[PDB]
Amino acid sequence: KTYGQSTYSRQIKQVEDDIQQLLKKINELTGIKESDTGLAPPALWDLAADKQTLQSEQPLQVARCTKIINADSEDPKYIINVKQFAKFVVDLSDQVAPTDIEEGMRVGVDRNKYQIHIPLPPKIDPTVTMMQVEEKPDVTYSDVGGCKEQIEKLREVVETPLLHPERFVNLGIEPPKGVLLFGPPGTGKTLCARAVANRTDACFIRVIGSELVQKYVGEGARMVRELFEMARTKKACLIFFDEIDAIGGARFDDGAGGDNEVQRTMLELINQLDGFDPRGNIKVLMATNRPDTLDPALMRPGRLDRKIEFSLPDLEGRTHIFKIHARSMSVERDIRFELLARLCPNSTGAEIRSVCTEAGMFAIRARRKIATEKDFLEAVNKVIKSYAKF
Amino acid sequence: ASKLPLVTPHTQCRLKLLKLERIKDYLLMEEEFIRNQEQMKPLEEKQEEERSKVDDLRGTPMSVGTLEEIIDDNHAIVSTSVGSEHYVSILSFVDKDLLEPGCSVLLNHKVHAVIGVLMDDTDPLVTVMKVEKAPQETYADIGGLDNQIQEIKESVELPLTHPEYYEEMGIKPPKGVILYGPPGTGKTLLAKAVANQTSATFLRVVGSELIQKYLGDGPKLVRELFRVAEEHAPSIVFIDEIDAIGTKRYDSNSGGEREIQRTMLELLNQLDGFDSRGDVKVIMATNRIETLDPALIRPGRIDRKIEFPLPDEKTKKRIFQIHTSRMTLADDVTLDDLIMAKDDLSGADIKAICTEAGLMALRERRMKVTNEDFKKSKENVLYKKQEGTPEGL
Amino acid sequence: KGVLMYGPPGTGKTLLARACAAQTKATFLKLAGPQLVQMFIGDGAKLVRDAFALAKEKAPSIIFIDELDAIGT
Amino acid sequence: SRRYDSRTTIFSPEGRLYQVEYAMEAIGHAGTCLGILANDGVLLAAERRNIHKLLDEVFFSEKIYKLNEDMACSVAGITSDANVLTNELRLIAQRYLLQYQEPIPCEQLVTALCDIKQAYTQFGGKRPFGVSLLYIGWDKHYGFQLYQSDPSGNYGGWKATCIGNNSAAAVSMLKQDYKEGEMTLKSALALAIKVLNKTMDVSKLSAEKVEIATLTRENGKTVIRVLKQKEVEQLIKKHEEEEAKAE
Amino acid sequence: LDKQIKEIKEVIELPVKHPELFEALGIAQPKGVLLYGPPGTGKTLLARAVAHHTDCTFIRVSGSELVQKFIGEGARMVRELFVMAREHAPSIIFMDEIDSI
Amino acid sequence: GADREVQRILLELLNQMDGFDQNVNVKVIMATNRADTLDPALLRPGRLDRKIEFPLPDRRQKRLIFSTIT
Ligand SMILES: Nc1ncnc2c1ncn2[C@@H]1O[C@H](COP(=O)(O)OP(=O)(O)OP(=O)(O)O)[C@@H](O)[C@H]1O
Ligand SMILES: Nc1ncnc2c1ncn2[C@@H]1O[C@H](COP(=O)(O)OP(=O)(O)OP(=O)(O)O)[C@@H](O)[C@H]1O
Ligand SMILES: Nc1ncnc2c1ncn2[C@@H]1O[C@H](COP(=O)(O)OP(=O)(O)OP(=O)(O)O)[C@@H](O)[C@H]1O
Ligand SMILES: [Mg+2]
Ligand SMILES: [Mg+2]
Repeated sequence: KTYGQSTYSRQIKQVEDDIQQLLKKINELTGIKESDTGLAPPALWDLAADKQTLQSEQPLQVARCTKIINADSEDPKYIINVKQFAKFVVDLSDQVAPTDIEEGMRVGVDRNKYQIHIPLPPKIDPTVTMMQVEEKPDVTYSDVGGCKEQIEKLREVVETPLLHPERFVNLGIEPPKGVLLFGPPGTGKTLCARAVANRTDACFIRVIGSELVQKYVGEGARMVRELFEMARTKKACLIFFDEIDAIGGARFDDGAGGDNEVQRTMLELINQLDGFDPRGNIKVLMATNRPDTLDPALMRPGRLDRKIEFSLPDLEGRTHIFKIHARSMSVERDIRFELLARLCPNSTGAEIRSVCTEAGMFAIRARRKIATEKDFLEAVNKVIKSYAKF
Repeated sequence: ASKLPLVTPHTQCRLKLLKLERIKDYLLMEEEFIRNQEQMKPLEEKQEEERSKVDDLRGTPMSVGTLEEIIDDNHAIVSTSVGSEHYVSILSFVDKDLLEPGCSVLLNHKVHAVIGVLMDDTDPLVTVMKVEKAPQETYADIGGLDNQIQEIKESVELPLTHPEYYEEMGIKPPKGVILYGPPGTGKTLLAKAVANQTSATFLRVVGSELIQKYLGDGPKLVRELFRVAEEHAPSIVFIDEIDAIGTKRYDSNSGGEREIQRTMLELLNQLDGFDSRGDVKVIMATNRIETLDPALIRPGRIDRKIEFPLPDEKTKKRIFQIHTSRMTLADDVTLDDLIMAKDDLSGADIKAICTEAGLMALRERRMKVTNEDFKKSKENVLYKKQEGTPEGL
Repeated sequence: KGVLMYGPPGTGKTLLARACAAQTKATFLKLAGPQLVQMFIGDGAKLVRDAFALAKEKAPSIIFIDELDAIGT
Repeated sequence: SRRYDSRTTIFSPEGRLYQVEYAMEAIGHAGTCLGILANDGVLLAAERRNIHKLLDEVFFSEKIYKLNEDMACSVAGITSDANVLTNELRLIAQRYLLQYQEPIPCEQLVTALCDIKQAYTQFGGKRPFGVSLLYIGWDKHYGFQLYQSDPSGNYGGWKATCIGNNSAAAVSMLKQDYKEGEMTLKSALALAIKVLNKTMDVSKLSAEKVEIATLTRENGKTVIRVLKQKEVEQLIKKHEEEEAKAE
Repeated sequence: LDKQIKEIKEVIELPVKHPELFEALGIAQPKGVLLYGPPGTGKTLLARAVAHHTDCTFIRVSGSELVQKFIGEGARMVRELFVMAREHAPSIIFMDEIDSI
Repeated sequence: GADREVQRILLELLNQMDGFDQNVNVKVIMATNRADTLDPALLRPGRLDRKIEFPLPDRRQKRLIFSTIT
């Protein structure tokens, strides 16, 4: 056997093993043989063997998707274009009211007289619907420390104006609508963005700059245009471009053509942001390690109105970060976290989290279950000093 | 099988024992009652004939369409093969866990209502990147590292073996390990070993294999590579010869280097970005590391960084006896005489010496390999050094 | 025939055109250089030709091609 | 102007002078050169590259150069930089002679030239000289001598060397078949013929695709000579005969 | 072709004529060879010479030809080629234009 | 796809050319301004077996063509 992990190890192992056996036994005693035809658990062929399927197949006919192209005369008469089938001039069934149908919206029509019965949501590139956040992160504004003025500005530009419009509307200030976050790698940009996404109360979209380069000409611009149309359907949304330097490259066309399609997509984003077509309720963020490369047209107010500098944290912020990350630990009681803050010279958040984890490591390798000071000193050594030359 | 989570301390304890004993006892009551019912009545006939009703509802000429958007409410837009787009009703017997956009759905012929789904191929890229067992050898064939292998084991293997250790204290494992050192020193081999020894799906890629000749293909490749790694449970990725893709990132450059930088940004986001990386680890190798980008090898992206020195005096003996292991040698083999020289030999150099000696032994028909052959082979292999002798010294 | 506005970024270009649309009454059409580039060969030209056709058919009108530098290289 | 500057005299990020490395890379393609110091002579054996039926015969040689009455040198690299360096060497020899009325010792000279070359690769912004030298001579300090130089400015005394094409192979045999202190001039010439026959893999010694030099002391004074056609061909016939008897 | 003939001898006739030396010496038997160079340099002539001298069959295919129309025709051709080479114990395959694939 | 369909036409041409018995008097002649850009699969024996240069005229041909056209 082994050294002995815990007194109950064997007892829990036994209860798990017989749990597995009883689960297998019920599996055999209930059937549930995997079916290659995608068919539900027999206890879930429910309303399915009968009584809803047989009641849904009778009244619910098959409508066919069609894309309205024109709505001529006040009298209902609709030209729809069924995909790869035909193109017709049809009328409205009674269920839909005339106001519901507009030009350009997908509609459903029946298979006999092709009259309109239901609208439908527009078609969005599968690669442009996933950038919605769906499940929001849990990081919050207590997890970001040593950046207090920066977070204040970000919160006053992306967050406060949506929650309390009347403050700004009364005095008559249209709040800035863009932020450029720039600072050394690993200083707190993406984390503050995560926090903003968690706290905010409106649609959030994550776009990577490297996600807008495409093989076929004139696709990236379409992607940007669709993204902004989608974001404009919502009531209010935030878009957070990462590594925007990916496609905001400076314009240097000369001689043989080089990186020109990226330039067209960049111009399309520029025109979407601030341009003839009004930008509705949208707020934009960008993060870059290298803000200089961004072109003169993007970095201009009206598109990126604010510029927040993230600098390496000061000593107070250093200890604060140490303490935030050393929270869910099984750690000793008294650690002079000021000592640890001093002992690491200018170092970023990533340094500090690495310090915490390396201290946990040096605790484990010593077969200890509570982290002490010596663990943290060893951690700081192994992190700062040893990995200096990189 | 969709069992309850104990969510006691999760570490061996009395509460984990009582929440565990309770589920066991309920399963016991259920099993007893079920066995009683089965003895009292088979129900085989009743469970049957439900298949018959289902197959009655789904007519014989079932049609394979292609789902394209689920309205979230037991409805769908299913596209027939030609290209038409219908708006059908999802019935009650389709296992909805298997319904996602792009799935080959099985529709009714007259009514196209969704009545099933089908499996798909498993090789978008899974086959081409997964390496299976390493043909070279297991941890046995590697010697002299000891400390490095220990680091890797703790970084990538130990968090899979016994999560309790890390979990007990509230610290997550390191994120990624970058293997750096002089060429021919045991990086790729150690990755191969920790691959063939662990229990996850290990994927390997060459950096020059991410340099694509159509725009926006490198970023797609990296995005996919990190896309079929969460589909597959715990997973490991090893991007070898990364130097060819991650470089200092000098801005005064023209050509396809911009695409290189753009794929580097995609990777830099995948490793640590907006979303949570799930359960995956990232190993990397680079013979030349001083030239990587600070944001790629920064702490939260790659916590562990491993140096790989050359064999010094004795690891040379170990490697030599490892590669000479399978060959009949004459009883005059002065191996130390070959090792004692401080010729800065590398591991791959040792393999080259072994193979060349074996090959000339084959050339001369001789049933055994002689020391003179090994020394001649050593001279021949070292002959591939060159350079300007007085210069620089 | 035609008017082109050139000046450094943010020097007041699109705002004047927006104002002209605000005061003028003929049919306005907006656009963007990158909007006429399509993947399919022969689609950008069809876009342009149909746009001029609609402008012509719907009484006198103006077309505003912003970011003309996208296609005029 | 900094835009067009090449920076031919600046360190690389690992402390290696690149222009120097490329200069030494040029030499590895010119004619091979051989050094062999006997106990009673010194000898230079380079390959005659100017192998065309329409070239004319001029001068006492084509690659060997006299520098004093008691010193000669052969060149591998660029021909024009060769001429420049030869002229400066001649000037150095005469300047020493004028100051001291004694022939310039051999390491006196070789280090003067290499100092010029090194200085040239240290500051100035020029390209370095792409030439590597082999020398031969006698002086009352060390007797018969055989030195060598490189674009860097480093030199070295060699009992036997090879600078130029197929240098590795030539030095490999020279290591295998050199008797330190047990070599007559005749044996050294035969060893040269053999090694060169290997190296000049293109055909065999045609007695015309080769150059040989001998420096000896005769009647108390140095005598320098360039082997004629008859003796060279006779030596080659002797070499083939010896190899045939050996097989 | 003395140089290439001797080389191919030493690289193939050994695994076929004398498939013992490798067993004893423990050095794994080479599984194939690659021929490269400009066009028309006797590659097929040497392949045929070795196939005849080694008393083995010379199933031959061209990589260009391998790139046929039917989907999987390359895969099916490879499977058929190897199964037939297995039916003929003594065999040597000569994929001609492997570069094209 | 488009390139796939062109490759399909090309392969169909090769398959039809190879489908002869040397006993049917159906001959094929094709003209190209760039032979080098053709795929080699056409040039292989059994298919197209003659290439006929049509070089720019030399003196004698220039004289003959002048006389015949004047
Ligand atoms: N002020 C901070 N408080 C807490 N954690 C921090 C702080 N700054 C950085 N970190 C840690 O740094 C890790 C690195 O991610 P982060 O979002 O900070 O990177 P970043 O600054 O956006 O970097 P990049 O420039 O590479 O995009 C975060 O997971 C967080 O753990
Ligand atoms: N300590 C060692 N034990 C066993 N084999 C070794 C050792 N060191 C080197 N080798 C040999 O080195 C060969 C080269 O493969 P390896 O995976 O070590 O390369 P690498 O160090 O990753 O090289 P590169 O830097 O070019 O990527 C392996 O086949 C193995 O035989
Ligand atoms: N002379 C001006 N009078 C009034 N507003 C001005 C003037 N110059 C610039 N602006 C302001 O500039 C802001 C942005 O400029 P705008 O986009 O209209 O200019 P542009 O030259 O068309 O820019 P771009 O090159 O980005 O298309 C507008 O909100 C407008 O208020
Ligand atoms: Mg390596
Ligand atoms: Mg504008």
